[PDB]
Amino acid sequence: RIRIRLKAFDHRLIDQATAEIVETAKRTGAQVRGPIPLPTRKERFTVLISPHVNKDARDQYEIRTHLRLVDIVEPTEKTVDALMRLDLAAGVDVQISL
Amino acid sequence: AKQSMKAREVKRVALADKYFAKRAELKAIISDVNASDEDRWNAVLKLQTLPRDSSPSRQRNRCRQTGRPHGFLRKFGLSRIKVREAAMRGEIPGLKKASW
Amino acid sequence: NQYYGTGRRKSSAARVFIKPGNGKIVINQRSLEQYFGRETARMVVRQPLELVDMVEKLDLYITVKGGGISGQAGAIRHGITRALMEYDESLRSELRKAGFVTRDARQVERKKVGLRKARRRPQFSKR
Amino acid sequence: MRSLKKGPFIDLHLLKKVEKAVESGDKKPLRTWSRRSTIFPNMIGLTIAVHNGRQHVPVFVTDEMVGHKLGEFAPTRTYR
Amino acid sequence: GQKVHPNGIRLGIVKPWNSTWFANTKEFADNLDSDFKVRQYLTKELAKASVSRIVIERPAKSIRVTIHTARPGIVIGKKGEDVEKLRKVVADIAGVPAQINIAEVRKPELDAKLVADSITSQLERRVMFRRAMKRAVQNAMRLGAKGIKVEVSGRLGGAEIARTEWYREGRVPLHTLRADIDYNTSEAHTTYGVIGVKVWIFKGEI
Amino acid sequence: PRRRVIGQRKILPDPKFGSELLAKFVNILMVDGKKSTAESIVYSALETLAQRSGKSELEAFEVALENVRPTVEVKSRRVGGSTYQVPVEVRPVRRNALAMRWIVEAARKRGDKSMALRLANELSDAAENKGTAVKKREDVHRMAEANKAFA
RNA sequence: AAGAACCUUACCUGGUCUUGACAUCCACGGAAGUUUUCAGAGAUGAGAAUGUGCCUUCGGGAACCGUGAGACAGGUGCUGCAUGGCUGUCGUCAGCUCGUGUUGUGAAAUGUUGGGUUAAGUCCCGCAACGAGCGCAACCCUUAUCCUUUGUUGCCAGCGGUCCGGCCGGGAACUCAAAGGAGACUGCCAGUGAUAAACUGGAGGAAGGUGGGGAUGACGUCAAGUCAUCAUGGCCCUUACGACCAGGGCUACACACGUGCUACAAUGGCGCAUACAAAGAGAAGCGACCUCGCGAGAGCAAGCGGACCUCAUAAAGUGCGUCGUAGUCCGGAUUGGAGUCUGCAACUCGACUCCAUGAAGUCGGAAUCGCUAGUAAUCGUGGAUCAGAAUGCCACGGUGAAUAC
Ligand SMILES: [Mg+2]
Ligand SMILES: [Mg+2]
Ligand SMILES: [Mg+2]
Ligand SMILES: [Mg+2]
Ligand SMILES: [Mg+2]
Ligand SMILES: [Mg+2]
Ligand SMILES: [Mg+2]
Ligand SMILES: [Mg+2]
Ligand SMILES: [Mg+2]
Ligand SMILES: [Mg+2]
Ligand SMILES: [Mg+2]
Ligand SMILES: [Mg+2]
Ligand SMILES: [Mg+2]
Ligand SMILES: [Mg+2]
Repeated sequence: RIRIRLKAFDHRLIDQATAEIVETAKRTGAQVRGPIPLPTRKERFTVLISPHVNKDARDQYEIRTHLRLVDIVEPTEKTVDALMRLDLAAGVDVQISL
Repeated sequence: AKQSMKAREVKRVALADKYFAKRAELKAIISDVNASDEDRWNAVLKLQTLPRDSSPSRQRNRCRQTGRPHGFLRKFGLSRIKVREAAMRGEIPGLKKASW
Repeated sequence: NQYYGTGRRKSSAARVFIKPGNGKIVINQRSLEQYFGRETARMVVRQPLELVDMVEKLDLYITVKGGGISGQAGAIRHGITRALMEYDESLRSELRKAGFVTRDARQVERKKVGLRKARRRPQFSKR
Repeated sequence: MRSLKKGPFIDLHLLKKVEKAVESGDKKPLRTWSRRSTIFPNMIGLTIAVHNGRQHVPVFVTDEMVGHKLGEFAPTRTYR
Repeated sequence: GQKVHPNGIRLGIVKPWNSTWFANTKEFADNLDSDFKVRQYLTKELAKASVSRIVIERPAKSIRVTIHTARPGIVIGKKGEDVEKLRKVVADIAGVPAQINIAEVRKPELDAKLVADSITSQLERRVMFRRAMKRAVQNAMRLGAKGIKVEVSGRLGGAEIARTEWYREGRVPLHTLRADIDYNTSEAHTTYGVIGVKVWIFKGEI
Repeated sequence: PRRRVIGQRKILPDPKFGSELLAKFVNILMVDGKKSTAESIVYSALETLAQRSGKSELEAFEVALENVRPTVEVKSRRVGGSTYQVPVEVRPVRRNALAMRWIVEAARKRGDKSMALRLANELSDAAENKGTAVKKREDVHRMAEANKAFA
């Protein structure tokens, strides 16, 4: 009944947060759906390499945005109390929709 | 880049949020099919009385570290050269070299 | 009950179910004749079946997603050979002897910076 | 103003200036730096002077010149 | 000219990132700006503290700046009487509540930024660059390293024509991606012009 | 090339007759990489070739090809102030794929209305040993005799 | 230059300012902020009504202005032949060197040459050389197959209800999504080979000899390019070469060159009907639905910061009909009129739509360019820049060759 979707710039870091969230859900006792990997978004940029001419020589960059979703289904009164500020990770977005 | 030009951008920013976040009715509200008397003709005439600094039309959107007018990138806010100088060093998170 | 094969030719992934019975083929809730129309797209589907001469023995249920005309038609030829791979076992050597088992991994390649299309450079004039 | 939905355009400074002229009719040529303004039928018979970039040239108004913008009658670049 | 940033091609392979925070497309160009304004001040304020690397992260609207240095006592001082003075202005610069903690680099001669820092301070102080860059190669290697290469270019010694001189000792593989190579650069604004300094230090291969 | 010798690719047979020789013909005739219309012309001209003269459709093709295959062709080598064209026998694999190129190119200069009508007319001409394709084949043969003193 | 109508603009004309449009100081007096009027092309000039942020400074300091004087600010001004930093290039070519030893009086040489082999100083054997480093290869990304885990906003093999729309219960099998593993190593067999490196083939395999592509560019050359991204040594203007504003120019046209789009048609034009994609973007943003308008588009206006909402109907193709080789139902320039949308503002100088007109062009002299396989050719979609404005740039897929003696 509440969806937690996690966004990060590296897969290994996003796994650290999704691993505890099911553990906390397992600590609630049961009834976790399991993290599901949504499709990844990748923005590719192409900036020129020189301060001047030689336009034909460029550099291509890319930023990825890995995605997860756990889909908490049973909202215990102790689930809501315990699921605030327990991500233990910096640089990971959190979004909870009721 | 020529600090004179950098001062223009913030003078045009200051007069952009000052007026055209509130004085937008003349160009948006009084433009459509409504009372067609001189009040619309007043709206057209009164829109020029405001200083020349309109919201979109006079913002060059230059770089934040050098003020380079060209090669801008809206996402990072730097030019095409400072992005590679705020570099692959690691200043920009999650931005690596692409190979597909 | 059913036997299965995938097929993945050129960005078009199929899925084929082979049913013993008579000879009738339905693909993506349409008949074989009307879905393709191209004579090179309704025989390439048939090519694995005619080689083993079952043709009139198998009932096929098929769903194909993505790709184009010959990409999907080639993908089905792959899946059918993979479907035949499952519920008979001694048939591999003959089936592989005529292809149909190699995935044919040939995809469209990059555009590449500095190149006009994908490998074609722009016209180069010395002076 | 390049649409009937918006209406024909003239600058405020020019609009008030021409209003004073017709109040007393034809007078000394009117010097103006406006070239983006249409020509209204209220200033027929005047000799307004547009500025092409270096000098003010007097353009004589006529009934025929009533839909053309002011700058049309001042060649901005010279040639032969 | 024909070489890529060795610290940059290895951003996702072995070398880490110097900024680890997330932000959607709306809050990126201004998160980056506040990153640059913090880095600009901290380098200038800690000029003689031999600061190596500044890594900035922003957990939940709260900037956390971690400074790496080989002289931690200079930075914090007597029971942190100055680190708070640094924190009290980072929030001003960034607009968010900060927490600056310090990590000590116990190899001041084995860091790329520190080595390139020391041998450009020397040039500004007018020591002959052959003595400067022959020292750094030996001092790093006798302290334990599998390779080092130091490169100095510019108007060396007041010569009217620019020249590049590089000393490489040991084994420094640049094409091998997995190698753990530390690279950095600095400058020297001498009375004659500008002198550039680069240094590669190769320590591990995994 | 100069270093790597290599074989040839595998050609899928045509969907109406199952002959690789006509499978190459739809490939040679095709422009812009659209086999759909390329094969549409070939069978259309092949059908009207069978009814007009000769028997079958895959047989009237092979009879026509016999009158456009060149036995000997001239290759030119540069020696001095000019070049001498030295004749050399042509291997069979090149011979088939060369006659077909002559047939199509000569059938793109016909004055008929559509390519379907042109291709069949030239193919029928070949079996009757006339046309513009067999015109080229005789010329390539004639040049060999002229320069056979340079063999 | 990843996008000059004003802006950008660094240029020109004209109108103006000076410790200044931008920063740190000293003193004086004011909370700042708000509305509006007059003169002006505008900068500005002259105002008229409106106002209070911490106390132990409360009598002034800290935020914001006005003024003064002096320190100084400012320069897209000169030298890329004084420099850093960053690039092109020979060149993805297989080379460029060192320590010790030996030879030569010596510059130097040997190692690096020689027999094969390799894409490669790659590898083996010889040899006054023995070793080492920077290069090659490998480590990296993507793609080709399989296995394990999860099943929303993705999927539907088997079940029931169907307004046969995954639509609904429902399932974790299938395509797919993204995490982790298995796989390819001349691994196995025959032959050639100096019994060696390796080579030619054979089996299995999704993949066979670095499987396809990308990233990666050694010592150095051109005192190659950039003082206009930026910084910096000198030189110079400093009531000016600094700064502000309105208009114009960067779009000028007897001509010449380069890179491209459209064509010159019948393997095509037009009309009707209808299949199949991939990747990507979105908050002063993407904008369904319905109505209106011949159309660009206008109105109300859901949904979505997103595997669901929008962009977004893909096109070449297929089926039917007509045009029968004509400057033509090919071609679409040019021009007259009528409009829509951004935008203070569309004349100089925007895009697009409606009606009419219909130019050169009927396969292009010498000469010259690209391409070896999902390649050339051909057809469409997306993105960056961006209020508006690409036939360019960057990226995706569909159809898909000929030839290598
Ligand atoms: Mg997206
Ligand atoms: Mg603009
Ligand atoms: Mg393509
Ligand atoms: Mg490079
Ligand atoms: Mg130079
Ligand atoms: Mg030069
Ligand atoms: Mg120059
Ligand atoms: Mg030598
Ligand atoms: Mg080697
Ligand atoms: Mg390599
Ligand atoms: Mg101006
Ligand atoms: Mg220009
Ligand atoms: Mg003509
Ligand atoms: Mg645009």
